[PDB]
Amino acid sequence: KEIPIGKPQLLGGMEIAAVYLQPIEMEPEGMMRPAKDSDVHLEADIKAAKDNTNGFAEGDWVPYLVVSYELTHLDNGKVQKGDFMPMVANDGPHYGDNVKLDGPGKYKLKLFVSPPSANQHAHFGRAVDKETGVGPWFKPVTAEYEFVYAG
Amino acid sequence: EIPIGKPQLLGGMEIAAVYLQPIEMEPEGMMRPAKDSDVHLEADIKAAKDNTNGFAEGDWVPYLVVSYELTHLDNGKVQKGDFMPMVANDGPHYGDNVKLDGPGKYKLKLFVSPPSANQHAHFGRAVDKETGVGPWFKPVTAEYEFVYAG
Repeated sequence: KEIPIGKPQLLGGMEIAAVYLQPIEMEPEGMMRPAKDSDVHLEADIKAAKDNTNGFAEGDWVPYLVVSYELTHLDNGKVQKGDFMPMVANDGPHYGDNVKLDGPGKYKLKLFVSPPSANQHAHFGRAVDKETGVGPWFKPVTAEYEFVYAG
Repeated sequence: EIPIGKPQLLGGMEIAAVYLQPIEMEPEGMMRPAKDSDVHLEADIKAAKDNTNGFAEGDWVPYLVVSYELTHLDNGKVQKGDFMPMVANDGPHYGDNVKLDGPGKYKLKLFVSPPSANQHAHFGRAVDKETGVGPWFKPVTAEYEFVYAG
């Protein structure tokens, strides 16, 4: 099943956790690396925290985020980069990416999370009047997750 | 806020419509200014029970393509537009600020389509045997009527 990595972190009014699991076969296939050419599926689980100031109830998935990453193989310095895509699976939506790793050893996953105002595939608005408005979007946050990959 | 017509069970979702006063939004240039509008029109789209696209009952369904056609039935004036996804203090919704055509009876058609699933896709579907979900719903149309007081 899924392997949690690092520790969940409270940032920008959300709880940001990371896991990996087997590569996930995707439709359309061209959205991301094919599962058959990958080692793992990396996943960010991002939910609203209590007293989120952007209109999301505690435990809600936060959609339209821009989630990017740097994955470093600490044993030799190799860095691979990309974006997590939003997607739905049978346990709900998440942000993830199929990746080919660099062999067993110690890895550092660094996530960069920006609010929906930064999405350049899909515009997303925020109410700002007194009656229906919410607080300003969080400024971009980063979170790190270190783990040992076995194969 | 004033409910429009009745919620409808379509495509594995509950699709309701409401209007309220015009809303100020950021980025403001992406929606009709509140001062130039009569109402904010809102589509409330939530997953129903036993949803086949991975959503729990009551979840907001994101990344949909939602458009509308409004007809002032008194005089036949037709108006078309798109909703944009946005968040307000009661959560996310699909909305648009609209200038109407005066008091009277209106017909609202909501066109709800799934996320793109081709080379333009944002939002993917898992399809393997451990994590996969069913196919996206076929596009649906929901019809409502209401009387606008002015």
